[PDB]
Amino acid sequence: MENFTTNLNQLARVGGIDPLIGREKELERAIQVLCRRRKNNPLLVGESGVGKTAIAEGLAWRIVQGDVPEVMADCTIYSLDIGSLLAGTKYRGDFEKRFKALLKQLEQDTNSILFIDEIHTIIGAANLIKPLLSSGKIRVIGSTTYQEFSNIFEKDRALARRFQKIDITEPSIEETVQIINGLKPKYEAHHDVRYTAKAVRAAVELAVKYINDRHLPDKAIDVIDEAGARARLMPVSKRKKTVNVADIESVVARIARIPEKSVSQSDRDTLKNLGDRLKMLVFGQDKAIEALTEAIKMARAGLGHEHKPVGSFLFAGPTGVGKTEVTVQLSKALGIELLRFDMSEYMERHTVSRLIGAPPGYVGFDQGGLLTDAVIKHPHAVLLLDEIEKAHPDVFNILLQVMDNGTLTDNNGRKADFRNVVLVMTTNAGSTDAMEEIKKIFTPEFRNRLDNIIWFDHLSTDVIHQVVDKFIVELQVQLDQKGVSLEVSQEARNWLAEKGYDRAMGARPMARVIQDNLKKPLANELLFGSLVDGGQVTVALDKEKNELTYGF
Amino acid sequence: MENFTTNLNQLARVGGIDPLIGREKELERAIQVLCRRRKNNPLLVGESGVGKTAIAEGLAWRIVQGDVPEVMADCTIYSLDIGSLLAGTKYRGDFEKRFKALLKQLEQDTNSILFIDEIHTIIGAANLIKPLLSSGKIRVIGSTTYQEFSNIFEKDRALARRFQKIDITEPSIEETVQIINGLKPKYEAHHDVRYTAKAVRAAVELAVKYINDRHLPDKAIDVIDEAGARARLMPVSKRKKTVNVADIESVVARIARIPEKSVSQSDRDTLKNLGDRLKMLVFGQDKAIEALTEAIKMARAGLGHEHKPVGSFLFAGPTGVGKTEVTVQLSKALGIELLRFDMSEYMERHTVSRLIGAPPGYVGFDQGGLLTDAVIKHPHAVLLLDEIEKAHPDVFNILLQVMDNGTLTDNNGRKADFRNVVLVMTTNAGVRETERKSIGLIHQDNSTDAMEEIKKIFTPEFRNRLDNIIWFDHLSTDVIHQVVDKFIVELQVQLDQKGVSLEVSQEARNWLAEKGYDRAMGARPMARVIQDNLKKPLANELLFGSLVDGGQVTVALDKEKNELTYGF
Ligand SMILES: Nc1ncnc2c1ncn2[C@@H]1O[C@H](COP(=O)(O)OP(=O)(O)O)[C@@H](O)[C@H]1O
Ligand SMILES: Nc1ncnc2c1ncn2[C@@H]1O[C@H](COP(=O)(O)OP(=O)(O)O)[C@@H](O)[C@H]1O
Ligand SMILES: Nc1ncnc2c1ncn2[C@@H]1O[C@H](COP(=O)(O)OP(=O)(O)O)[C@@H](O)[C@H]1O
Repeated sequence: MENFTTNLNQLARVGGIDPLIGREKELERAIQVLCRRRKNNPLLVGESGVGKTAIAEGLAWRIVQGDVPEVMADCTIYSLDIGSLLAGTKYRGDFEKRFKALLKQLEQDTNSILFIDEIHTIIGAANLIKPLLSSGKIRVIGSTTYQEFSNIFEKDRALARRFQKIDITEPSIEETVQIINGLKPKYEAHHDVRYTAKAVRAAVELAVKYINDRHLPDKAIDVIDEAGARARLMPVSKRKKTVNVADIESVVARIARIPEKSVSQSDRDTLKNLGDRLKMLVFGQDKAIEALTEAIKMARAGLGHEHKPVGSFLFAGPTGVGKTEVTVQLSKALGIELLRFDMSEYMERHTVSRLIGAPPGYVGFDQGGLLTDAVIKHPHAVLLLDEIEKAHPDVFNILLQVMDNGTLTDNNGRKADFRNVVLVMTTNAGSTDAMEEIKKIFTPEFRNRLDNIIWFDHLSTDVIHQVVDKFIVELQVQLDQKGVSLEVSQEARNWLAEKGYDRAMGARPMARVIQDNLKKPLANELLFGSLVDGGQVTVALDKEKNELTYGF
Repeated sequence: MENFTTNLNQLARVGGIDPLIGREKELERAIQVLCRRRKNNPLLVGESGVGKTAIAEGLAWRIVQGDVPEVMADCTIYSLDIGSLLAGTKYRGDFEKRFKALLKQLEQDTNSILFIDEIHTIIGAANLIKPLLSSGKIRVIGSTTYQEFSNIFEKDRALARRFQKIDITEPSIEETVQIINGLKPKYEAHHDVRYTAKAVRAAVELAVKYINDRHLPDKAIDVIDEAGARARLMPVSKRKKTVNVADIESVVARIARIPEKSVSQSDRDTLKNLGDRLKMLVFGQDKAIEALTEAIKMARAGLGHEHKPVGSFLFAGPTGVGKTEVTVQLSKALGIELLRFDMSEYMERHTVSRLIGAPPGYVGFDQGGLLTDAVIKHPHAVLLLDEIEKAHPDVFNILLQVMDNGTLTDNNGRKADFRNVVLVMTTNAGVRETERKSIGLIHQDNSTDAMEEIKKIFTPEFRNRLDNIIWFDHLSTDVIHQVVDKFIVELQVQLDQKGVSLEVSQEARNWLAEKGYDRAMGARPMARVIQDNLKKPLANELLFGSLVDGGQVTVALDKEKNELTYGF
């Protein structure tokens, strides 16, 4: 095996192997398994990036250090390269020849162990070692995921009985702190930096909160190494080597595809003026913004509940008052995604399965869910549900279980975390009369689970003028990107506000009115070339025409 | 030896390497990745020829200029030229002994970084770089594309725990112009010609609508090279060093073989008169054509949302009135391709997955979905989705997502550009309700408005995003007469090619037109009725001795409303 495997004893004795911390229980289990006469083959069951490989390295380290029982001494752990072993054969006899050469070079040392990292690729071959590792001469250290184990193992019972499953789980928060503490000095030596304990704990907690593609002990080490690299690059500004919590938050936002610094302390600057910058983007219903921002700050302060969503908000009031506008601006401010669903399509009995997914064996199972799928895709978004009072009661039971426990289960068994989303529900139901109306239509078991009910009052005529001026200034800045100025007379604004607004529809027709009255005429003048770079658009209302006139 | 490992730092010092234009944040990412103690091997994923070698050359140059932290300020970089070590052996043992020799040589050359061009092809002598992975003390920068990345790296833990993908996107228009200007003086020296900044500007602005082979910073330079070569070679006695935008469009017409006058010399002229251009080829539906042209013009004006698609229109009304022909002539007028899909085949979600390119449902998910690859091939084309009311509601979800954001990502790390695509769907829903016979003694009882059935079929979430909803009316008697006359002249061409002349009375044309027109299918049964009423008796005569090689047949009607055949 001179060219097929790596002598891990020769490697832990020189360097590169890092000390394994907090795995005394699993190491003892692997040792106890290795002391058996027959079937002394440990199998490490875990997931990607949990430190399965670190177990074998720590075992080789304790071997070369002598921190093992004397029965376990003198053993040599070999890590084979499957690239050299399996690939490049291309014929019916070469792979078995390589395999038998490896087995013979293992036979000369009856106390040596072979460790095959990720042993699910060589198996599906496997019938060549089942009689060798059954009870005869060879002990093998296996490392697989739970999925690869439950898929390839447990089917070949002859191989399931020839291996000892060692349940490697991901370490807890404090164990991650201890592991990264033990691993700190090496990165400090490489990057010539220093990590504060506050930065360490913050990095672990932020990796848990935002980075959900890997598991704890590896993504945490990755974020510290990345912070160390960033602080080693910072001498382009000739800064100090200390790595604080700010660098950790920056690198976290860099990695989790999250807006920069939108995680811990710039959030203080945003929540300082959250209600204000909302009231500059939404007009009217300002007490609604006040209560909503109050609840948002209440949740962000760390005083909320972990087994409930960030907030369960009901937006009661007539349409066109900006509930969706409040929601989308809340999403844009906090740098979180937006999830939008309309319960108009889930009012039927059979439609409920579209959210979580059909049970196995039925149509649309491999489609998975839509709610749980989006939530797993974007765990920090704000959930928007239009017309909740239309949803079929099964959707209401789903939402009840969500608001009560803050987690959902995909039809593939995955866990959808809702503790980081803001559950926002809007209705077009709508004061005390609106409250009594809400008591009717909504079951008390649902209302009792709500965080806060937010009422949206009717839009006032000055507010309609303000929103039409908002449309006008948006069109103005859009034209300024083109380079054409625009004038709109006051009576034109009043006519647009009165014509595009309905008490029963709110400001919804305002987009259509703005478009068909302003963009069309101006688009003709601009594209056909009558109005060019340097013109100024005028808007005049004639009561004898009720139309808008213009010029160059 | 040095014939296998090339230090490009010397190339940067001797002026052989120019500084890189832009993409400095990719340099910073690569540097901080090379700074790591573990997983310190950068990987460049992206399109082929977008400046990955250029990124590495600019990074090595910056190290020469010392634009890096003090840890890698003195480090040297090496480029791997596999061909030199590979060729000249033709012996597996010699191949492997050369591999060992180069491994020992680079290990002696420690404290250096080796750049592997197209590492995806080196990994798949796969046992040549595995010594570098097992050693780990050597940093390596590679280059790969999304296809090869998804094929090799995402399934291998030994590679994932070493490499980090650097998503290199194609630069903006102005960044491409900056790169063109940076590479311009040496080519002006080589090609002995002079191009303006407006010349290369119109060059890239034309390439973006001619590019169907490779992205921006891999083709505009080739356009410039072709322009220089032609301007130096096209005239024998003249040497037109002045290379203007007319020269660029001449090269575009010379290479793409589309007439420069139809695409490059017409920027807005056909757009300003698009409506009459369509009305000239489609008989009738003038109101629908006018509405469509006004909508697409309002879109082209640019006073809207740049992310949204060019146009999203639902063509309602009975089929067989030319809505597909309207779309065909719209595609031909804009000079853009026609990407069409008959939504009758996507009534099942396991086919919607194939439409998008979801991993399950279809083999070959490395190539992505149909719609995404199609819009990638032509980011300027028109989209036709017939019978849109048949598609699965997930197609409606995707259409809502596109009409909301104007971009569709793929499960292979690619994006779809819709901001230059116009989407057109056709349906005939509700038109079946215009022929619903009432119960009363009169039972006309309606000129049905299919709008209610339309809003019933398409959820308000979807149709709320329509840029317009175009309604197509019934074809007029003159329109039906023109279309039956077109069928007639087609039959006449066929018969004269056979050698038989044909004549038809105008009354017979009116009869065929008024008989073959169905308010449910428009003029589609016209081909069939023309066939059954004309081609059958003429074929009977053509085979049974009345006419064999030549002859002439006239057509007329009786008082019984029957076709009358007149033989030789
Ligand atoms: N208890 C620990 N002590 C020291 N390092 C650890 C510990 N647990 C995990 N690590 C580190 O986290 C990383 C885990 O990588 P690894 O488990 O080998 O990947 P995979 O499980 O996918 O094969 C390693 O860098 C490892 O050193
Ligand atoms: N309070 C408001 N302030 C500013 N604009 C508003 C407001 N309410 C409605 N609008 C305008 O109406 C359009 C969207 O209305 P929407 O939020 O969908 O109504 P609703 O949430 O009640 O269904 C937008 O053009 C928005 O600008
Ligand atoms: N105004 C017209 N000008 C020319 N041909 C027409 C016209 N109206 C109908 N036709 C003929 O009837 C056909 C109707 O096609 P269409 O309604 O688009 O169905 P499809 O979905 O298969 O494209 C046209 O292809 C054309 O041959």
